[PDB]
Amino acid sequence: GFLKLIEIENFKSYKGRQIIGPFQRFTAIIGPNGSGKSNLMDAISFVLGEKTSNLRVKTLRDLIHGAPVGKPAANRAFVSMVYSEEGAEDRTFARVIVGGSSEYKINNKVVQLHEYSEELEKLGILIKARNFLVFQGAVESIAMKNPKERTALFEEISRSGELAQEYDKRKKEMGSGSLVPRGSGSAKQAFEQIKKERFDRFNACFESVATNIDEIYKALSRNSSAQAFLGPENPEEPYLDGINYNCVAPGKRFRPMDNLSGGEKTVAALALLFAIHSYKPAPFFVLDQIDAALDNTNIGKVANYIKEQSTCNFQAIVISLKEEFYTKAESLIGVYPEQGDCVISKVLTFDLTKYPDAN
Amino acid sequence: GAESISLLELCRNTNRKQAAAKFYSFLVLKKQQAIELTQEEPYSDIIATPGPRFHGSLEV
Ligand SMILES: Nc1ncnc2c1ncn2[C@@H]1O[C@H](COP(=O)(O)OP(=O)(O)OP(O)(O)=S)[C@@H](O)[C@H]1O
Ligand SMILES: [Mg+2]
Repeated sequence: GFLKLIEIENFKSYKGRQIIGPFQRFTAIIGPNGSGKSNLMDAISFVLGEKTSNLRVKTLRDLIHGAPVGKPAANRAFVSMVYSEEGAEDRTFARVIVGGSSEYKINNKVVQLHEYSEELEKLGILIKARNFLVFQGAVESIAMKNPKERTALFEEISRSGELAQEYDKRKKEMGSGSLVPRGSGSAKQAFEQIKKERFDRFNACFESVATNIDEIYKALSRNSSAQAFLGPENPEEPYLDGINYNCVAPGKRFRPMDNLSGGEKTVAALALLFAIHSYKPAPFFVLDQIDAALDNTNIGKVANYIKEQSTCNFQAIVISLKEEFYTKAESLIGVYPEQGDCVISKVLTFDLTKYPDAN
Repeated sequence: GAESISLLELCRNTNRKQAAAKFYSFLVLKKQQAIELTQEEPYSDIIATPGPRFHGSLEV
């Protein structure tokens, strides 16, 4: 499905009730400095169950408009997402700040955060993995991440990590931690069994991503000389060690990784992001200024990949400072400030498809 | 000398990049309080009227 629109009321700088969108398959959010683009990023995170600790505040009520100067405009606020699916009625997911607590709703019916997150998971929205959100200043670290942190991501998405606790317990029960592990019979077989379950869960995800990432890193760079390899440091027990990620930049010779430019790191990171999507597709990506280190050649290639993917596979919501990128979107959401006690954010919508992308 | 400016009218017979720049300039001009902006509903025309701060070079 797709995110049809966001509705926001008194959330951070978004004073009053505002409709954000409707979104097209490729929509760019733009606006002058400090107008409130990030705050919109946070509103999406918020309605998707993100923790208050990650929303740039210290307590929930600070998300209410006017809190940072002691002028809260209401005792309540909300963000609501209208999720759409062909052949299906619209579904509305809302998170409301009431008192000092969050209330979760699906089609205006109260649900607990557990059911809320379970419902979003069934759509491909993983609140914990967060593989559909790339925050400002973070796209590069996705390709420079430590191998062991890459494994943690695969354990979360694959659910193999749900088996880790029992794995460790059985490993120690069969002799692990002794000077000479004597693994005999029943305890050894119980460990081999959980080992195999964890292996199977992990590889059902990792194999799919590893065998799809090369074509995507090609189709991203659109050159046959580019190559992408995902390999486990421990092939027998991949979940135990790191996942190595190496690339051959397009048209160039191999250079490690951490040696690459910010731009090449970006394309490699997006390659990994879209390869994860090929296994467990999310309905939409929200990408905050991922074009910051991209030159114009790579901007075109990333934008073209999105466009040739926004019809069928997924929807893309990007926040961009670079006209080279956002002029390739179908429509623009422009954020602007209104004068007041604190910053007030409002938005305009502009359809770019009315105009020839030519001369 | 106009009472109001229609973004869609300004963007008639422009290409995508020019149109996007005019749209972005409305956002900047509103931040500068050179204009007030109205948009009736999402994706309708965007109408600018004089804002509470003077601005030079508004014929551009
Ligand atoms: N509850 C709130 N009420 C009013 N303003 C808020 C609230 N929470 C955050 N803000 C303001 O949001 C403004 C910045 O929000 P952002 O979304 O980060 O703007 P921005 O356009 O992304 O700025 P950049 O990325 O540095 S150019 C700050 O001035 C905050 O004071
Ligand atoms: Mg920002």
